[PDB]
Amino acid sequence: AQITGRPEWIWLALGTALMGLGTLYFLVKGMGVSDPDAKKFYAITTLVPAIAFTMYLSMLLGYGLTMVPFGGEQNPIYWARYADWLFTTPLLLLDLALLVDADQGTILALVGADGIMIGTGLVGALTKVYSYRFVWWAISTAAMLYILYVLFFGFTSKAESMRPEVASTFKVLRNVTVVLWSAYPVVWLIGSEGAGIVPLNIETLLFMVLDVSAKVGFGLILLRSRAIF
Amino acid sequence: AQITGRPEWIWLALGTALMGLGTLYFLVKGMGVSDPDAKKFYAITTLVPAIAFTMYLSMLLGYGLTMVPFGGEQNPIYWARYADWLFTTPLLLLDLALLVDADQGTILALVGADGIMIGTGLVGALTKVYSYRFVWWAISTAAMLYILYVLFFGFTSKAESMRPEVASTFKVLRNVTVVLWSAYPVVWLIGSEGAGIVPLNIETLLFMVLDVSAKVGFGLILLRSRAIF
Amino acid sequence: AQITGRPEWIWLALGTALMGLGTLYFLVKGMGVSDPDAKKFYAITTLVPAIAFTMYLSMLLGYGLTMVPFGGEQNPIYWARYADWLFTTPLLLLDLALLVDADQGTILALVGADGIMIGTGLVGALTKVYSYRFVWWAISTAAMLYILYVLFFGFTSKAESMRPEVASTFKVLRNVTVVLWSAYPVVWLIGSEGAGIVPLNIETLLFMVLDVSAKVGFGLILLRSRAIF
Ligand SMILES: CC(C)CCC[C@@H](C)CCC[C@@H](C)CCC[C@@H](C)CCOC[C@@H](COP(=O)(O)O)OCC[C@H](C)CCC[C@H](C)CCC[C@H](C)CCCC(C)C
Ligand SMILES: CC(C)CCC[C@@H](C)CCC[C@@H](C)CCC[C@@H](C)CCOC[C@@H](COP(=O)(O)O)OCC[C@H](C)CCC[C@H](C)CCC[C@H](C)CCCC(C)C
Ligand SMILES: CC(C)CCC[C@@H](C)CCC[C@@H](C)CCC[C@@H](C)CCOC[C@@H](COP(=O)(O)O)OCC[C@H](C)CCC[C@H](C)CCC[C@H](C)CCCC(C)C
Ligand SMILES: *C/C=C(C)/C=C/C=C(C)/C=C/C1=C(C)CCCC1(C)C
Ligand SMILES: *C/C=C(C)/C=C/C=C(C)/C=C/C1=C(C)CCCC1(C)C
Ligand SMILES: *C/C=C(C)/C=C/C=C(C)/C=C/C1=C(C)CCCC1(C)C
Repeated sequence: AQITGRPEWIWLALGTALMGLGTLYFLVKGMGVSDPDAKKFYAITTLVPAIAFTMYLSMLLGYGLTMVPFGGEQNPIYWARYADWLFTTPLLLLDLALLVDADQGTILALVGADGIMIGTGLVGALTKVYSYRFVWWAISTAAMLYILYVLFFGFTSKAESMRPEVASTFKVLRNVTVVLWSAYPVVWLIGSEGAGIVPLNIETLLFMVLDVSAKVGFGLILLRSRAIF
Repeated sequence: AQITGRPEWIWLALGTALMGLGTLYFLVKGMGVSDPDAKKFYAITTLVPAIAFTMYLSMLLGYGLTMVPFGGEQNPIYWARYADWLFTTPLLLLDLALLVDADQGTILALVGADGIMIGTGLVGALTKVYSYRFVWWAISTAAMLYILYVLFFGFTSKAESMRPEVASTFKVLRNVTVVLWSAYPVVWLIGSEGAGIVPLNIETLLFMVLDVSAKVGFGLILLRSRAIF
Repeated sequence: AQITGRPEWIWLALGTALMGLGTLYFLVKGMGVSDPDAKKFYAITTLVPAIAFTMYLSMLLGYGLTMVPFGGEQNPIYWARYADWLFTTPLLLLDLALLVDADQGTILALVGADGIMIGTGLVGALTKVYSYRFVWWAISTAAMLYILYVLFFGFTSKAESMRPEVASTFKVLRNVTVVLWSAYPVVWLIGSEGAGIVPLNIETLLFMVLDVSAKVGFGLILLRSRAIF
């Protein structure tokens, strides 16, 4: 890995403030909302960064960090990420499903594929045998591919049969999640959890940009449109 | 903290019997119920103490206790509480939401705010740095405040547009949960998990009275009325 | 217990392939399905073995094994089972509930009774005091009995008021789960997690036959009928 339990601190601390202020913004905003549908969109979307803040704080305060022996060392693995992402990604996926109006069957498949992507990714992070950490990465990425597939050629189709304001916001969000989401298995692979090419200092800066984007950025695009009505 | 892994035993054992008999009572009672709505109320309400019993038993049998180093010692932290409360409090919140007929958006916000209250409280209990245990307590209590706010000025409003039998049972329950619930962060703060003013022996007696009340007491008020129909 | 962290490997590895190919089969099959109801059945049913594969792999790769001191030794406890079963059994129970069209109250009772059966079984597996491991087993089995009761004299009744194709597939599935499910507490009791009569080598072969049957076998009976429409 890339030994780091203090230099990344600034990024952990900044991600804490951003997620923290991101929650605050969505909070002091859905406040007016009377429409039960928009009400659901603000609920899901506000909860995403709210969970992100607590876990980002845990990593900053040191709780979210653990040490796992693999290779020929003891590696600094921030597990709070998996704790965050486990509820955050299925919540993000529900916004997309509600927006486009997906079947209860597909929403269950997606949440299921997602829980598996995060749990499997968690087992990979905590696995002591260097070689095996890549098997789980393979299985985790495979599930993401399954998820990004229906989001693309599946939700897109169900979108075009909705009001244009809705068809387009989804278009924008769809692109943002498919692009952002696929960066995690890459950062993970080259980062301190896989082939230690990139230092934890950097891995943490990357995850931060992606997180704030995948949640607050995403939330902004959504919450600031009439598609949620 | 307040070193204790045997004197509180009587309270752990009594809370076990009470939760145990509380489940039994609700069990041999919803037995007749044919109304699918009352059927849901008995389901949720019976599951609350049923979960409470197992966790109370774990603490009595010693499993639910762990030791966390903070201050200048090794402190006896009963973590089973957080394991219990994590499912129990959202279940309790669903009874109130069903009774008053809340929006899927607000129920999601509440369960979300609640999961955060318990998890955050759990991180606070397990945190080794004395100072930080209070940050999480602050964040956990803040979420409770958010929860007790909608239960009060939110559910109350939605209650008044229901049959009077319903409007009033909620009134009673609302008061019981807002009053009881806000005692936990106080007991926690002065107890062995925070400023060790109160001994674990006592902290455990308090949590017991509050638990049995917040669940069996609460359940009795609810299940023994026609509001569940 | 029955010391084993390598001879059972072949069964762990075989259960991995079977669950793996079982998922694959259901995958390249619900592919056509346009009916949102059948769509839900394929979702739930495919997710069951998909989760089973990951956990079976964890046990094979060594991650799902831990050592618990009880009796006068350090016993090899495969905890991944409880991780698997926690989502898998409630999912299996939802197929039965959807098929027969159960009330939201009873589905909640069942999932609740089930979470308790697995968690309680998990506490029993991890408990260091030999004597106590049987208390949890008693509580876990009691919950299973509650579950198998409604599946039998409860769902059966609700089945007979459905299309005959549906009434019968449920009949078959009902029998398969009640029979298979009740074998787990027996295997557990005589296996390495309880009265070490049976060696881990064998306990693992038994759990494997039961798992593949309870999921892939079950799934086949269901997915290969028109009852899911
Ligand atoms: C720093 C931060 C990160 C700390 C973390 C705390 C955090 C864990 C708790 C917050 C939980 C949130 C993440 C949960 C998501 C909340 C969103 C879903 C809210 C969306 O809106 C849902 C509605 C539900 O009511 P209706 O059915 O009537 O429409 O909120 C009802 C709207 C209400 C009626 C209007 C007022 C709402 C405000 C926000 C609540 C009042 C604030 C409380 C009194 C706490 C005050 C703070 C303390 C310190 C005094
Ligand atoms: C000591 C205790 C704490 C041990 C803990 C065990 C515990 C974990 C398991 C219990 C799980 C419960 C907490 C789950 C909540 C249960 C409540 C929701 C029940 C509410 O009612 C729901 C209905 C569902 O059926 P319908 O759709 O037809 O209406 O129950 C159907 C009603 C049925 C049809 C009538 C009979 C119901 C009884 C209660 C079930 C029979 C009991 C079993 C045969 C076990 C017997 C005991 C063994 C030792 C012989
Ligand atoms: C070896 C294995 C065990 C690795 C484990 C990975 C695993 C964790 C991920 C799989 C998750 C699954 C368990 C989740 C269950 C999936 C089932 C519910 C699918 C049932 O069907 C649901 C529909 C939803 O779309 P509609 O609403 O339009 O009907 O699937 C939509 C049908 C789509 C539109 C048709 C094509 C579906 C295929 C299966 C998806 C394409 C495959 C991806 C491109 C990944 C390709 C593999 C990589 C290596 C190239
Ligand atoms: C707010 C957080 C978001 C949107 C996070 C998304 C995270 C992922 C898509 C993670 C994917 C992973 C893999 C595909 C394999 C390796 C491990 C993970 C967990 C990093
Ligand atoms: C049956 C159990 C009930 C109703 C429990 C309710 C528990 C709480 C409201 C706990 C609140 C907490 C805080 C507000 C902060 C400190 C930590 C907790 C978890 C004790
Ligand atoms: C796919 C897996 C299935 C269908 C598993 C079912 C498992 C059980 C019914 C387990 C039951 C247990 C008890 C009744 C008590 C002892 C512990 C358990 C968890 C083995």
